[PDB]
Amino acid sequence: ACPRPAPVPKLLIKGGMEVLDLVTGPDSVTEIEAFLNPRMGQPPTPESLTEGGQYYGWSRGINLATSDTEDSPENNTLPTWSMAKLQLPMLNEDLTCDTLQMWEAVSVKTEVVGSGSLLDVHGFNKPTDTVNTKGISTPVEGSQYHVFAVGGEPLDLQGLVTDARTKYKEEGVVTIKTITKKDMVNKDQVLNPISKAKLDKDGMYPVEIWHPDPAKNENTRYFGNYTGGTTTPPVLQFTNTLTTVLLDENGVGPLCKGEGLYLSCVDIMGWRVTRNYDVHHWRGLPRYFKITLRKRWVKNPYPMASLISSLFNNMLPQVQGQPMEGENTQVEEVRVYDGTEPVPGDPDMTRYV
Amino acid sequence: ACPRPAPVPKLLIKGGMEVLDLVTGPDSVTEIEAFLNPRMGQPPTPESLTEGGQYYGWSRGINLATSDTEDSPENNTLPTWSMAKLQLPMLNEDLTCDTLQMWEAVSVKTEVVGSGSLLDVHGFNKPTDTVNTKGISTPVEGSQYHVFAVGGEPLDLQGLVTDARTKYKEEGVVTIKTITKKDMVNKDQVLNPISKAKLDKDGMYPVEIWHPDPAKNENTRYFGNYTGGTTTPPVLQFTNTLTTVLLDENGVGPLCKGEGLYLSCVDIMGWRVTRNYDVHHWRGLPRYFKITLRKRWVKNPYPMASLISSLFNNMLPQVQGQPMEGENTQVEEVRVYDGTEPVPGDPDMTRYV
Amino acid sequence: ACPRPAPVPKLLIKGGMEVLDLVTGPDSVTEIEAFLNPRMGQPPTPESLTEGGQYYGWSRGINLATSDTEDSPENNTLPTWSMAKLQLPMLNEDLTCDTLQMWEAVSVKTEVVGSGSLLDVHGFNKPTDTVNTKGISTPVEGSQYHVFAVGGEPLDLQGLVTDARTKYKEEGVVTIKTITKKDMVNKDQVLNPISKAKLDKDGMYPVEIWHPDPAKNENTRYFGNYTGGTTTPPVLQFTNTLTTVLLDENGVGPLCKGEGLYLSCVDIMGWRVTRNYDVHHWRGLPRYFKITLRKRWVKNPYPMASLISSLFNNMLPQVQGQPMEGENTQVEEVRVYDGTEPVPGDPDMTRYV
Amino acid sequence: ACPRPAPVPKLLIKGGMEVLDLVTGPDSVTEIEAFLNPRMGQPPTPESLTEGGQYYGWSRGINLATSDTEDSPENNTLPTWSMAKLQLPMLNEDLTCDTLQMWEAVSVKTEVVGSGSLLDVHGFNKPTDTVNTKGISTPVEGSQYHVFAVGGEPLDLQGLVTDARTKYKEEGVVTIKTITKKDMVNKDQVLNPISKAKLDKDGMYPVEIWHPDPAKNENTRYFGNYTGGTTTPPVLQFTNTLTTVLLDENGVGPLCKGEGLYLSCVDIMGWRVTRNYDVHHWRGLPRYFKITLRKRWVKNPYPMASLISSLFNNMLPQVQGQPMEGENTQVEEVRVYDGTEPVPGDPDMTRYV
Amino acid sequence: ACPRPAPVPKLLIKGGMEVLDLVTGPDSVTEIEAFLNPRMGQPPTPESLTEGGQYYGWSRGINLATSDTEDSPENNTLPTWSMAKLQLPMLNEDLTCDTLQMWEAVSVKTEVVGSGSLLDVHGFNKPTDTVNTKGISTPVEGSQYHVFAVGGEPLDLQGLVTDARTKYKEEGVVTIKTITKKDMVNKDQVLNPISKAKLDKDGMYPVEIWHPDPAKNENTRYFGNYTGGTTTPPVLQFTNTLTTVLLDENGVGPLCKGEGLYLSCVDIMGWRVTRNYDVHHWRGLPRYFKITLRKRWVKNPYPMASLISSLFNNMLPQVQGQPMEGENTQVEEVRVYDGTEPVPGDPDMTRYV
Repeated sequence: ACPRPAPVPKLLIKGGMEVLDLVTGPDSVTEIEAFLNPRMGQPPTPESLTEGGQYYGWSRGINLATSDTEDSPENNTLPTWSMAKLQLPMLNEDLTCDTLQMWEAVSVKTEVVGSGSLLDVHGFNKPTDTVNTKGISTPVEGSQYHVFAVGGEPLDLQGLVTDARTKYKEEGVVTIKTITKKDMVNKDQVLNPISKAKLDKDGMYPVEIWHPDPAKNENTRYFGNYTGGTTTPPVLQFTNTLTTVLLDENGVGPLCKGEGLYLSCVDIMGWRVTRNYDVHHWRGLPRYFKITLRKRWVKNPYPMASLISSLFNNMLPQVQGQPMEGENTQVEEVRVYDGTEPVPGDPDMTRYV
Repeated sequence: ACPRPAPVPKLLIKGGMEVLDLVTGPDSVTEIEAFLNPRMGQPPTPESLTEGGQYYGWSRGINLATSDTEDSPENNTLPTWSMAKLQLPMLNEDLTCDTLQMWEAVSVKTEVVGSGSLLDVHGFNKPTDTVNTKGISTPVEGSQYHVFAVGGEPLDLQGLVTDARTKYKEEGVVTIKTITKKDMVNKDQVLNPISKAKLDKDGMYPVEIWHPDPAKNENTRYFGNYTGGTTTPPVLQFTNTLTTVLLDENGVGPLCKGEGLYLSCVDIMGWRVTRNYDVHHWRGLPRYFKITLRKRWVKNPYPMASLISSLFNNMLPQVQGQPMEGENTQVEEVRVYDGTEPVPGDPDMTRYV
Repeated sequence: ACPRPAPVPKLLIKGGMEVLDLVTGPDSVTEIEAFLNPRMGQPPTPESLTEGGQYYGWSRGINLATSDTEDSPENNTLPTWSMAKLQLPMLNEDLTCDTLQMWEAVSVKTEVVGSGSLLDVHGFNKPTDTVNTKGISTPVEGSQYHVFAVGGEPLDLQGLVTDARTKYKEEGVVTIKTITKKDMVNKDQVLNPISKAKLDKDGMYPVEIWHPDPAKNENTRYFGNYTGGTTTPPVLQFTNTLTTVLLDENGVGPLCKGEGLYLSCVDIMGWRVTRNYDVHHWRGLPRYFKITLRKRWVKNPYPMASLISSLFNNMLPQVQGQPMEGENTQVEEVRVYDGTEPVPGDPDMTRYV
Repeated sequence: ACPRPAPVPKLLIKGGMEVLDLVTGPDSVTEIEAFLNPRMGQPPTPESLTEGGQYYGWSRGINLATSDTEDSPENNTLPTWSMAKLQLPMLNEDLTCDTLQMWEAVSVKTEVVGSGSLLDVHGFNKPTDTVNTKGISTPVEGSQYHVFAVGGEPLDLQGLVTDARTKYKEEGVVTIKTITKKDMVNKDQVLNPISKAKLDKDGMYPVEIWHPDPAKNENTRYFGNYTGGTTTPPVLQFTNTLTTVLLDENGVGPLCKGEGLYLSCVDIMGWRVTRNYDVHHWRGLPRYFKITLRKRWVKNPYPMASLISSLFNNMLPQVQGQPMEGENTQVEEVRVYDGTEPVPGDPDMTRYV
Repeated sequence: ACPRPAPVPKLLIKGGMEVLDLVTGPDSVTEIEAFLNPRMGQPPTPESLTEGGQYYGWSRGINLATSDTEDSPENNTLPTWSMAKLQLPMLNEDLTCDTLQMWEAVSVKTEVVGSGSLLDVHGFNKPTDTVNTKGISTPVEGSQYHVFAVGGEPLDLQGLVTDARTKYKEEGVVTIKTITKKDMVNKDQVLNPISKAKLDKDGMYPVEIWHPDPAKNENTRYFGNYTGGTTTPPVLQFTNTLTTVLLDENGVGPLCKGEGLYLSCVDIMGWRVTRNYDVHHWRGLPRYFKITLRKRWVKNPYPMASLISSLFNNMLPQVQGQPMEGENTQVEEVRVYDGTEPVPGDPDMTRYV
């Protein structure tokens, strides 16, 4: 006769990623909490706070062009994309009748951590009263750029730039020249459907060149917002409560291909103007992700018997041949016949213009 | 006994526009993804990045008037409308009993691509500390103007201007003088119901003269917003998820007349202040459209038998006659009798004032 | 067996106002599209663009006071209210048993036309770099004021002002002195319940004196917003889709008294700073209205037999008499007896304080 | 057979407050429209517009402190609260079985009247171009403070201040020293639960000292918003349509105690910078209230027989006695026994810490 | 036959915390109203308004760094977290069959008190016209930071900072060095999962170091928002009506562990620039909480019989042993067998990569 508490979801086990090595069942729900650190310029390797004052979390500087044509942005100056991949375990397969189980990111709680740290108004920055060098060491202000993305495959990026005459270093960074082995053209200033990439690496794709692709991303939900200016005050809101839903109009949400779950982010909060000159280090704050995923039965796309084709693709030679696909293709026409239609008149009659 | 995945819409075939040459059926749904590049000033033809530094994507300059009456805005300075037309295939006709099938833009996902590229703060622009020419090369700021429009027929535009004494070039651009062959009058500064146009051309209708017509556009859904100022920081938000619905209060949405689908856009993000003088090139970013359309049965409006009238309109001469329609019309009155009403008193009694 | 299209409202006839001369029925719905031009200062009569450069659409100037007491604002400087009245036809009357049919504004789509025209950044305005007189001719900025109102009777206005010592011209404009024949008092600086008016005229009621009356307007829905400042960037949004509903908590909406429908508006977008001095012409953009109205059966208020009273009011003389209504009224008390109540005690017992 | 109009609430009688002297019934609904004028500094008594230019509606000036300790804010400088009380009539009493009828503020439509009057940009204020004293006489800008409150009893206020060393005049204004007869302490700079008051007077409680009490107000719904700064452009929106609901989570809303209904407001719109020095008069606009109330049956709280206690409280002397309530109370303990509980163990066992 | 009023929740007793010593029942609801004062710099102990002018409620000053490496922020300069704990009474226990009753914060009404006090524009602050030292004593402006949190256990905090070379005092304040006994490293500039803390103390955790932990807080609902800049005008809104709900997706809300209820807050409203130099005291306003809680039956987690283990943990010695948990653990593997599975093949087959 004692009172019954209210039913809530039962927590089997908590811990680290090794917890996922437990075969739970078909109705289990996993909540993974991770975070991503801002990689904008200074790498995290020289750990000592004496090499430069430890700009980890900040950029190294900014040095304007010396003429119209001379632009060399010095990779440790460019804020870049942060990415991470959580490898989830394997699931069931039901090959006796085609189907397969795979993870499914159902929702996400994200939050930029460390807004209050910008209330550090001591320090050796440009003062608010420069005629006497007194007052307040101006806080972080300027252009802000907040993007995050949760997906089942790496973010597809598209290349846009300001003047395409910028000469980015050819090492330690990925630019449009690294992927399209030629130079950058004027069409890279607006939209070139050939300047595409993925977000495989981390800290190498600058955010001023590579933007999330609207056409491509299908297994990825990305949200973003940009706020320009020179003294635009930062604005942040954090909350323990409100959550984003990652489902789509069919009610699916990002299915984790392979088995990984890909998180991407960039959180640029403004600048910081030093004292001797007006050097303008960037600032970026980490982003906390909490992804709620479940297990969904899908249809196995690939005819795994095709591994014999792989066998037939291994023993058969690698052929050069003559171009039958692409630009100079030598295939005149291909027509597919399926049923029995009555004898037509003009056998090719379509859009009239 | 194996588990059944969840039903989703089945994807027949994907690819380019040639995919549309497949006779699908009455319940098929098409998703077309296109993009529009910003045409504001510099045309895309001189591809070399040496003619001027390749302002493709930017305007060429801005040169203020030399007196009150002297205004010659130099067509490669004026941002203009971008438009494109996707030609969809032909559909069924059911002329045995009047009706007809035609496409119907059901929804749209749009997104301005390339916001982060405005985080290029190196380069030879006006610095943030001009007394020493040091700091940051000021980013893009200023008046912004974001409009897009999805329709079944070209956007109808209306002409408004600042001072109507501006002398626009009479070549390569479409102004109020090109359409109303006379000059511009003072009523063109507020609203002239005769300064109307369509958006047939592309890159020729400047956005400072031709605004979307509120009275006319019936088969077109257009959304827009303007934000003035001189240093107004740009603001953009992009997202993979949220979508616009193009239906109206009857639940129809733009029916693609002819068979084309017309996309129009303009995305002005601000200015760019160079160093030698304060020349003020514009900036514009491309816009990605993804239109979801379906097939609707409508009523065939035109009595196609009227082609005989066309025959009767071809053999009969072209007559001059005396004005029977318009300004100097010579038709005194026209009355239409339909039924049998009782003998009235005063046979013309209407609004009393 | 052919497919049936979807039912939509049937369009009988379209055209101009003469279309309304067709006796439609009890379930017809009318959509009237009109526009209102901004009347702020310069009247539209001197059509030539040589009298001053044709400030139609703009104000003429602004000349600050010469001392604390000397204010003469020069009517062609003051932005004023725009109003228009569409005269709808007469409807049925059912006097055999008291009732009457009259129009009813059900909804409205409004839109300020001509936002992009403020992207005219050439021209002879104050430049953005005045130390060299170079850069951009500053665009329209400043205090903005957007009001519109759809009603069945003219807008009721209330008079407020800054210092009541301003001497407005006594011709061509309507001020608080024109309506309350005495001067302006200090109570006109906050709220005087006697400084009331209507919006009968057009272009004569300045918006800095006459504000929409909250107490009075019952058959009028007015919406407005003001945004002060000196360099506040303008902000506008236009859309083909979203519509306002003019119903009230009883579900009626403005019933067109008489038969007219009254539209009122004012759209002040900022200023324009010229070059020689800092003269500050205003700017205003036209507003497009599209009102959807229907026909409602109401109760005929007036006992039309009272026309005999009008007869009795015409033959009987015009009497001076002694004041029986108003300030010095000579009516001691009036009591109305209706039924049979029991003998009361103290026959006048009400709020005790 | 004639058509029936749609049912709406029937209007018995309209007019002034004397209308309320009509015994309507149990389902009648009253709509009272009033307004409140801004009382910020200059009182309304010297009506002539020659004493100072008639700052009615404005403050008189502002004179900064002469040292850290010397603050004397000169009552006609401080904006204060506006309040008014509408005395409603008496209602039924049903003392034969305890219950009582009283009014109940069900909803409210409020609106600040006179936004457009801030478009008075002539006049003798500080010009926008001070180096030549030309341009525009700067409009009203600055800190804004909009509060209103509808209740059944006067607003309860709480005292907060900036430096508690301010010496407010001891006449014509109500400060924390007037209510707590001692001086102001440092705890008055953050929150002192003893610096409480009501809003009985009008124009005497400055808004920089007395803020609406969150703990106390139970029969009062107050809404407010503050916007600081020095040149913050004002922003106002007025509308004929949208209304506030004054009910609470039980669906009651302010029951008018006694019989009065208390309206309170303050609407500070910014400053006004004069020319000779930078004197900074405030500006305030009136607020229009329209309260919709009804009649509710409640439970009569007081045992009106207690009037005999009042008799026993009148004939019995006024005793000094020894402190039995308060700070030095001499009541050791009070225990109330109600039923029959089993013999307990430790007879006082509560929160363990 | 007399009319029945509407049912509302019955108020048993009101007063202070001693009211909670009444054994109410299982369906009682408690509403506790408290407030938290801002602890930012100057402690409340030197009560006299002569030690410095009584900065209680403000910070003491701000003194910028003297070089890149020299930062000593002087604890009475740093705004810190405010926290309080309301100790609720004990509730029932039903140990005969495992379950237990405990409080549950169901909702909260919070409000920052004292916005209007920032309309104190006299006083000895930096004037608005410094070239003559005249005008208005500039009001509070700048970076603002509003956080509050209601929980059943103290807020878990995470350490982030600007340059980790800042030397905070090692007394009277809690920094990352006080909790991680070593120094601060570069990873403390972005995110170190080891720089965690709780909010046990009050006024000792500066808000520029300790931010609410997103990963940890489970029994705590925290809301916050930051707004940077140097002259960002403050913005506040207060209301008697609207309330926050503290439930979660299971409908539980913070269960008060132990028996306490923990409130935390920080409300930084900007700065204040004095006259002699540009010293920049902070400003903070108190926050009023009103928490509505109820009594919920939960499951008693701990096997209270484990007190014998405590006995066995008291008599058994304190062992040093060899590391079996942690970094250098000497436990090779642990496997748990539960049922009878068929003989497997490769007995360890998991995620393949």
